[PDB]
Amino acid sequence: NSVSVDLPGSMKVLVSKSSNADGKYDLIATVDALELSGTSDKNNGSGVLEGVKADASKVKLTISDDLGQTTLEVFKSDGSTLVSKKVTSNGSSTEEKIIDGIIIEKIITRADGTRLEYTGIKSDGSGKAKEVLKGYVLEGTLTAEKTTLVVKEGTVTLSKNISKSGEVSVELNDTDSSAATKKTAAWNSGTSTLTITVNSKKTKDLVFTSSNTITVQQYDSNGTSLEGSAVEITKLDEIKNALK
Repeated sequence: NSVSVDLPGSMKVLVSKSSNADGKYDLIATVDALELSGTSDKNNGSGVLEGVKADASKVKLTISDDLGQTTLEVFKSDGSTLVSKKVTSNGSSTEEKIIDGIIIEKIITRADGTRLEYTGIKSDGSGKAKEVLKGYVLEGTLTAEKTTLVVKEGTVTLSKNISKSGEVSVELNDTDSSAATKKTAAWNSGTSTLTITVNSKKTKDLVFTSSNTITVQQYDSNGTSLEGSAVEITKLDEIKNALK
């Protein structure tokens, strides 16, 4: 009869073992409590499935040709307009809530479980942003150009910027009135490293890892060379300490 096929988003689709007279395969999936069905001209679990919720909302599940991606959509009762969209591929999900054809929320859950949460989003792409890391969260804002997450400590502001393409840059600004103590920093995109300087001496490297972690390493008292080994930040307080 049918074949079960694993899907991204922790789902399953049942596909018929052979095709109908039109060459097409049956699809059935259950999503939470909802039974969806469609047909596909591929044999491998890919295609479209649709369903209806008790509140009349239309639901569509689209499985990409290689099963590398699923898109789970909910529409108004007529199917005309999006209400919710969830795309899962390769460990991660992006979930969007829509009102009036404007995305008012977007939660990206990464494969490591860290999340970027965008809320209260407006027509211009502005809203609040939160990155939820293992151990701590970073708060900030969203514009159309970038996400900016901020950590403040004393007169120092650390900003972690995430481009629309998903790329991370970081900067530090300090309003300190002295110069024995004022922090400045430079970003290396090469190595994803912010090197912090005080009184013409490097004091620390803050590495923003591909694993969505932050490490901190100190320099020698010359501020010429790194010492010890880098230490993974596991709490906001430790980012703050790096900025002291």
